[PDB]
Amino acid sequence: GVMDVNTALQEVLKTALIHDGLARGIREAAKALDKRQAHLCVLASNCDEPMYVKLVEALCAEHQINLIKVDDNKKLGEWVGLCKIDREGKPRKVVGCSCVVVKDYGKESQAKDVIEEYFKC
RNA sequence: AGGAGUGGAGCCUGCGGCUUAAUUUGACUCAACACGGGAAACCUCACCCGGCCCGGACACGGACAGGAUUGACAGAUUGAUA
Repeated sequence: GVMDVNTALQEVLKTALIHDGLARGIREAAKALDKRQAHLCVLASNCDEPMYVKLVEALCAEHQINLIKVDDNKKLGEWVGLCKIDREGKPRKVVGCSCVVVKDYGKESQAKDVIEEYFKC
C-alpha cells in the first residue's frame, strides 16, 4: 500500500545491487556523475566533513540529477549491501549513484516509480 | 682349437682425484663406470651469485568506502623497459 521514500529506497537500491549499478563511495560516484551514467544520488546526512556534502550537491546540481538526503549513513550501508555477514560489519556509505536507470534492466518495480513521483514535485 | 681383439698412440666419452662461487648426484665385483634412455649454450637444473612473484586454499578476529591494485618520469638496477 504505502510506499514512502524511506521504504522504496531500500527496494530500489537492493534491486539495483542484484543488477550492478550502485556506485558506492565518493569515488566512482563522482565518476558516474562526471561520466553522466548516473540516474539517482543518495547522500547520507550526519556527515561531519562539510566539503564532502557540499561537493556532492555541486555535482548533482550541475549534472541535473536528483538527490535523496537520508540520515544515518550506516543504514545506507545496510541498504547497499556493505554490511554483509548476516547483519554485521556495516561500513558507512554516505553517497551512492544508481547507474543504468534508477531501477535496473532486470525489473521495473513501482517502488522505482514512487521515487520519480516524489521527485517531480 | 682358433678368429677379432684391447691393455700400448691420439682423440671421444663415463668414473675417481684435484680444482672451484659452484664444478648438482644416484649407482662401486660379476649384479657401478657411451648407465639413469644422462648428446647440459638458455630451458632442462637439481649446484653457485644476484633479483622479482605468491600461484600463503579456508576459518576466526582487525582495518575498510576507501581494504587494497597497477603504474608513465627522474633516481636506482650496486644486470633489465623489475
